[PDB]
Order: sequence, then C-alpha cells, then structure tokens
Amino acid sequence: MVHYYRLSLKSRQKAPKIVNSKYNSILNIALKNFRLCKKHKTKKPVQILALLQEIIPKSYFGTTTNLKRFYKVVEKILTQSSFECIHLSVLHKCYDYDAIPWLQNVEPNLRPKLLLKHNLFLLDNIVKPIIAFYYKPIKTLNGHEIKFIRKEEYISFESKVFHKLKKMKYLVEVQDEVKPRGVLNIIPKQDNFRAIVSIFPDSARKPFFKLLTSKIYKVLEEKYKTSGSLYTCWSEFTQKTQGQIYGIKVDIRDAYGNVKIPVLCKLIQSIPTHLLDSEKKNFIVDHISNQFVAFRRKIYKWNHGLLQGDPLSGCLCELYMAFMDRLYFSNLDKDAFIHRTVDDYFFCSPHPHKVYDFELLIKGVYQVNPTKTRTNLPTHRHPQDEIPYCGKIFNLTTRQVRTLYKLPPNYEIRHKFKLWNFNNQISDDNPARFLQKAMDFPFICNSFTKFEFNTVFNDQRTVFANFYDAMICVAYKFDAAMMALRTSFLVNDFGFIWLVLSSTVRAYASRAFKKIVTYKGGKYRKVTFQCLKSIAWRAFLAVLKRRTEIYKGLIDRIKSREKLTMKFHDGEVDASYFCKLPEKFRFVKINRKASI
DNA sequence: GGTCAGGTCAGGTCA
Ligand SMILES: [Mg+2]
Ligand SMILES: [Mg+2]
Ligand SMILES: [Mg+2]
Repeated sequence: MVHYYRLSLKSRQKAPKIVNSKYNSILNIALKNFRLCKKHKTKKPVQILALLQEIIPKSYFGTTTNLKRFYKVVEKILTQSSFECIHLSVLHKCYDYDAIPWLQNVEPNLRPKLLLKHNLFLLDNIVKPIIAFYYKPIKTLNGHEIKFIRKEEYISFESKVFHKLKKMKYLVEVQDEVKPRGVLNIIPKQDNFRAIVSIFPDSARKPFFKLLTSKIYKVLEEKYKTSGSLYTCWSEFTQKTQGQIYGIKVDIRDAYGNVKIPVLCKLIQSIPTHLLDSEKKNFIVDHISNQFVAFRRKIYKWNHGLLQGDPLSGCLCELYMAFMDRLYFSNLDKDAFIHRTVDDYFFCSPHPHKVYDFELLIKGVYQVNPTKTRTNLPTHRHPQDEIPYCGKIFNLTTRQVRTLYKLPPNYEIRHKFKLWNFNNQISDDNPARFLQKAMDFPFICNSFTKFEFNTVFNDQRTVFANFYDAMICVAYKFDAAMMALRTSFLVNDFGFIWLVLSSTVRAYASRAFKKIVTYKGGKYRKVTFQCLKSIAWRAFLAVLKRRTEIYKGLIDRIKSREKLTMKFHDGEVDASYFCKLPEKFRFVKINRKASI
C-alpha cells in the first residue's frame, strides 16, 4: 500500500552503534566508518558520493553495477526537489543478486526483501545523516528547488545577520521568560536575508486566527472598494489611451517591516464595534505589539514592523497599506492607470511628468528597491518598454502582455513540477496513472486565462506565442515525468505513452479555443483549432529534441504521422518562433548531476 | 437523471 520513499532529510534516523539480529553484520562495518567519518575535521570541501564510497564497503554491493544502482538513488537525494519521492521497489528491483556475497546463504526468494531493508537501513541511518551532517537544505522558493549550503557557511551568514538585527534594534533580548510564539529563521535571499518566524503549531487557536483573518478581510471589503481586476484596468486604460503609454513599476522594500505598529493599532481600534468587538480588537493589538521569537535557546522581542511568517501579518499589512493608499494615492489623474499587488506598484499615464511625479510621490512615502525599478521614461538611466509586474510582462508601446518566466540560467526545470504525492501514491506497476496525473490541466491553468488569450488588447501573434510558451512548459513537465517513469517506475513498455500524450494535446488546444473565443477582440482575425494543435505538437517537438536518442522514435512518430500547419489567418506572425526553442528555455538544464 | 450550491482534494499563480 506504501510504495514511496521520500528523498527528504527529515526522514533520517539516528544510527545504532550495532545492528540488530534481523540485519546482517556487514552493516556494522559501514556504521563504524560512519562514526569515524564524523570525527574527520572536514574543513576542506567534500563530495558526499566520495565519502560514502569510503564508508560503505564495496563488499556490500559486490559488483560495480550494483553499487552504481544504489548511488543513483543517493544522487537523486543530493539533487532533490521538495516533495520528491522514488518507488521503494527501486531499492531492490533489477539488482544482480548473484554478486552480493552476504546474500548467497539465504534462499533466493527471500533476497529482494532483505536487500530492500538493508538498502533502506543504509539510506536512513548513514546516507541522509551524512548529508545533514555537512549541509543544510534551503528552499530557493523558485518552484520546488532545494539548494544545499555548507553548514559552516550558513551558520556564519546566520550569525552575521543576527548581530545586524541586534545592533539595529529589530531584535531585542527579552529576558522576562516570556513564551515565544515560534522560532526565528534567517534565510538567504540573494545579497540580503529574510527574517521570518515559523509558528509553533497552535491546534486549539488557529480556528480563532482564521476567524480574525476573515473579519479583517471583511473590513477591507467594506472600506476601500476593490482595486479592480488587473486585467480590466489594463484593458480599459489601453482602450482609453491612444498616445504613447508611459509607466513605472516600483518595489517597496520590507513592507512588513516598515509598518508603523502604532499607526496600525489605531486603525484596528477605529474598526466599528459591530464588525470587530473590543476584546478582539485588543487581542490583535497586543498580538502585533508583543512578537516574541526564539533564536538559539534565547527569547527575543521582534521590534521592527510585522513578523513575516505570522498568520495575521498578511491581512494586517494589507489593511495598513490600504490606508496608506488613500492617504497618498486617492487623488491621481483618472485618465491614468494604477495597480498595487502588495508591495509592488505599477502606474501608467500618457503624460511623462505624471509618471515622474508618481515616482517621487512613492519615494517620499516609502523606501524602495531602486535596482528593482523598471520604467520606459526616456530620460531614466535604463529605460525599457517591457515592465514585469505581477507575473506578467507588459509592453507599454505595443500594449501586448506575455507571461513572465522565472528560469535563471542553469536552473533545473524539473524543480517547477511536483510529480510525487505522498498522500496518494501510485504503484510501480501503474505508470499510466502517474503520467496522466502529471498531465492534469490544473497545473498550467494560470497561463490559460483571458489575460493571455484575449484579443482585446493582444495581437494574435502574442496570443499564439503565449500558448506556445505555456506548451513548452507542459512539454518540459512531460519530459521530467518521463525521466521519473524511466528511473523509478523502470518502465519498459512505452506504448501507453501516446494515448494521454495526444489526449492531453487535444484538450489543451480545446481549452485554449473556448478561452480565446470567449475573449474575442478587435485585433482577432481568425485562429484555427488545428493551428493550436499544430503549435502544441511543435512545442513538444522543440523540447523532446534536447534528448533526441531517447525520444527519436517519439519525435519521428508524431513528426511524420502527425500534422504541423502554421497557416494561421494572420500575416504578421513570424511563425519562425514556433519552429525553434525560445531563448528562455534554451538555457535551462534537464540533466541531474550532484555537486555537493 | 440534471442541476445547483456547498465541502474535500489536487498542482499551479501572486507578494
Ligand atoms: Mg490557510
Ligand atoms: Mg519585494
Ligand atoms: Mg495577502
């Protein structure tokens, strides 16, 4: 019933010094070297693969091919995605049992389970602990990517910023024995850091916190009418404005930290008693007024703004910023466009000076991140026509909007897709359910909306390029899923690949059609259902080509058998873009190699 | 049977 092994470190166990009667004594040799390895200073850089080869005797696998099979799991662990799993069957299936010396005495039909439990034993008591001993996993928050850093380096970085947080009196030792609400975590974010609190589980009170969060959001509904859909605001303003659009995006820095609690507390108290009674009012007030945080076996008062990671901080910060909005942006030219997400403001106007004035307005009220500022003002140092905002790329000159893709160079795209679900597991004999759950539409649903498929302000050329780019992503997910089928399902029958493959292509083109015609626009000429199918299949073509020999059968099959049109009813579309791979996805890395 | 509204779950988006 349980077919999965989680790759994550927290699964690890603490090794006994001696193995029990149900395990073969060879394990104790391994454990010995483990202990001795821990006593190594290991000041210089270390490769975990290497140390394991000097911890687990080759005599345990016997043959190099057996050893390589096991280390291929170790490699997956060292390069793991959050939530990633393998099939427990991987740990015993396809091994050369003749070459394993300590298994010759036992009858053949009992060897796989034995090998499984011994390989499980090494993974839980030696492999994961050794990775944990020298490294800390931090989640980059780009997809499910996990970066490992040396414990010596993270602790120094965590100590440096801890002192900074003490000298600036953001963190102040309380020394009153007050109960901490959670543990402070310092996480690395580029050159900076993020101080957040991980809240101790509060089973009997988070129902209460959902109630207070709900009531705050009710307050934000009643006062301050809705901001507009971002799509409707960009639609109307583009229709309104016939001249060259001018715009700016500014990034407010540390919005949670720059909230003035005294001002926030007065907003809380001013809520009408029918909305929020005085007891609840006062509970929120001493909640944000007494933030207590546990660092290294010491309790501190967080004294700078709102605590990130706390459940109330989001709605409470939104309430503060909503109040700041009218204090300073209630009166702006109504022929202008403005939108705010949480700490990001996007403002556009046909007049440059009003965009210029907006930058000064915002800078006078808030501390911003100047490197994160993007603007088409001609005078500015580094002007651009493309403004990234809220997951989209807005071209102020063309008015076209494209999806924004966060794929740094050398990012491993398999981190974008969570293909394993521990709560609902798929057996190693059932590969098809795995692949089709992978191709559930919901995962790309956010790039199949009116914003990318409208023709109101969007050209057919960019609506196509949007659909292609999304499909490129679905291909990359298909690809990652295939490697999962190869490396842990160990499938040999790839015949079942086609049905859902093209079965997904159909529905995706179909899913696009209904959106596109639901949001017909003035630039809409004519788009053929079949053209979307030709685009989807050409998207897969461009991706599947990265590992041609593995898929050369597949590429040839649909390359010939299936039909590529690109005769869409528009002449502007280069159609050249569809044949190749967009530069964004040329530079992403689909192979797995350990580096720690 | 065919809807609805509500509920769960899921992999995704925004800061
Ligand atoms: Mg929640
Ligand atoms: Mg920011
Ligand atoms: Mg929010």
